[PDB]
Amino acid sequence: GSSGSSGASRPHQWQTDEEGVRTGKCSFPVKYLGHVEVDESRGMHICEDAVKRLKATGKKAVKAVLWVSADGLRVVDEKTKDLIVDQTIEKVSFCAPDRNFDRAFSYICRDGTTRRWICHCFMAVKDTGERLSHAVGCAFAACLERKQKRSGPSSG
Repeated sequence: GSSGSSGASRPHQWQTDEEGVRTGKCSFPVKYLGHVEVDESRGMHICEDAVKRLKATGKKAVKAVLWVSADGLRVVDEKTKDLIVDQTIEKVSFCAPDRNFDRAFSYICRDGTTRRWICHCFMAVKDTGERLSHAVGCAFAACLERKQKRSGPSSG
């Protein structure tokens, strides 16, 4: 009894990510662009500026599954399902969608090596940043929830 995993089709599209974030199965096929530096650390236009950055950095993406959890995220390596990166919702300061590419999602977070702010980007595989913005925004709301307060019952 640890957590385990198991991917499979689902009815919902976004809501499904709202559960996998609480239950433990909110992962989808995406690509890892990388992490870029920021200045403001907050700006829906920033995230975008990030992608572009990596788009000008002349690099490549990695084929991995982006996991989303209240604890944050987890860039698993489809290779052996290993762990490529481990991001925590905490650090994640902001996360905004995109509106230029086909599926380019990014989010700001406080670096955990130096002493600055870093932004991450992920090129969805067969999805759109929006959805990714939901999952990321799902965990956040969840994590936040614990801190924040909830009005009226909302089980589902």
